Amino acid sequence: MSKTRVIYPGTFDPITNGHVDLVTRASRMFDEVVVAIAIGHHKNPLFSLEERVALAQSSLGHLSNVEFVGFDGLLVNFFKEQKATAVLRGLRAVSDFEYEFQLANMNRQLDPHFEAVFLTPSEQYSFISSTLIREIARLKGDVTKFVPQAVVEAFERKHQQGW
Amino acid sequence: MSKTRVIYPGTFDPITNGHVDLVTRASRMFDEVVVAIAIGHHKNPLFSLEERVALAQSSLGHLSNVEFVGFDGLLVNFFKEQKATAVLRGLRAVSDFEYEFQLANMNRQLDPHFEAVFLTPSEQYSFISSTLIREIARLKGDVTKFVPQAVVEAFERKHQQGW
Amino acid sequence: MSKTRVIYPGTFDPITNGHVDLVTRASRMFDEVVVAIAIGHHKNPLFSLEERVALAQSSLGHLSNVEFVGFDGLLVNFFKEQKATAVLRGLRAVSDFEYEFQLANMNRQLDPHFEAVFLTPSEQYSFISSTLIREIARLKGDVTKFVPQAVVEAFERKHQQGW
Ligand SMILES: [Cl-]
Ligand SMILES: [Cl-]
Ligand SMILES: [Cl-]
Ligand SMILES: [Cl-]
Ligand SMILES: [Cl-]
Ligand SMILES: [Cl-]
Repeated sequence: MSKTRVIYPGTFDPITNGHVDLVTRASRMFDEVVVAIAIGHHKNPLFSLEERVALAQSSLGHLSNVEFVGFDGLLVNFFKEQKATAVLRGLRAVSDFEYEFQLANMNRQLDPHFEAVFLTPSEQYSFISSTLIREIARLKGDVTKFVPQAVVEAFERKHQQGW
Repeated sequence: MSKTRVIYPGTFDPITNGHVDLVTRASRMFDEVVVAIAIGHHKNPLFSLEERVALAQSSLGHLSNVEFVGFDGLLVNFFKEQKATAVLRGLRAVSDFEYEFQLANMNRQLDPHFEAVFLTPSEQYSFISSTLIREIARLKGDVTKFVPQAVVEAFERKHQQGW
Repeated sequence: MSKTRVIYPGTFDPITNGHVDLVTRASRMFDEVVVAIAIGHHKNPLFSLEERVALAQSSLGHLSNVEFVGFDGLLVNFFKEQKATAVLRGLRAVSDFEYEFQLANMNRQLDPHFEAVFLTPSEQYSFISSTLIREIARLKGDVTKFVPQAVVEAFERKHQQGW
């Protein structure tokens, strides 16, 4: 045995109902889940690290075995620092599957202890992505069905402060 | 019954022989076809709205049941304003199919009356895209086989005025 | 018969163990192989033409039937200038396959003598791409397993001179 610790890395820009489903599903199967929010220096997110962590803590903080940490650099160095059992990713489409397969094999070559496990989304979240949500919010669409209420309000406060 | 009205949205940057085939095929199956040319503010097309509408009217104006309108904003708001029966898209490749499936489901959640129908291109236009045509024209290739003659001339006049 | 001459075009930014495998495999099947390094004006490579040719000559110059040339413009014009039998490409993933199929058909329409042959990588290089190697090197990862030693050193000298 040992305590199991899975990292769920992502930009979470912002967190969606799909991410919440995956982290809830993962929190039942592993002892510790780490929502790892990739800072994105030369990468350019709409929401800051602080907004993204806060939105994630607001949707998932009710789960006792879930932590929230920002990271940058090589996912495999973060994996080693965190003493993780595995990385978790969701697979929504064929393009995700092919990229994820390539990355899992590259990461296994950089660190032979590396491991990646995948979840498939429930069909009610299969069409939701952060990118599409950003696009709908920008064009003044209602994203309430796809994201937690706190994210809806953050899109309004992003508007109010400019946008 | 009722009059049927399908929207064919696209950047049409520029219109190709493939788009002409799709709109001709659609004009036989529905009472009204709307060639909906997405303006592309924060999106950056090579040809202006005016050039794109004109090139489209020159290739398709001979069809009595086809209209040409520029739009911006949420495709579902345009769908509602236009009182459309459905959106039409072509599916050339697997990547188109997966994106289109995701968008149709997202749009159905924003508007339950939304509908998307798809056409597959004839094999003689299956390899043609606006993006590839732009690339060939930029590098001084002959695009005559892939686009109407008016688009060929517009590439020459884009050159002459700089390029 | 006739002497056979295949072009292997790419950005080779930088050359990887995967490219070396493909060119070695091709050099056994055709009389002449041309490693054709696309300059990339409005395209933006990390390594210059000179660095890329040099890195390629260092990994592949031991093969007597392999030449190294920079090119820009239309691949079909380069194909005609070089009097080539065919273009060679590797196919790593489904997305490569669909793009390559589209390009082969477009190029056949621009030049009916055009021809494209494809190789599948050995599984030990199936997960390696230039883009991923760039990402790992930027974040200070070790790329030694994926690229020739000369490329490793070039990443160090790219660092030292800034980065
Ligand atoms: Cl994203
Ligand atoms: Cl974006
Ligand atoms: Cl386009
Ligand atoms: Cl472009
Ligand atoms: Cl590249
Ligand atoms: Cl890059």
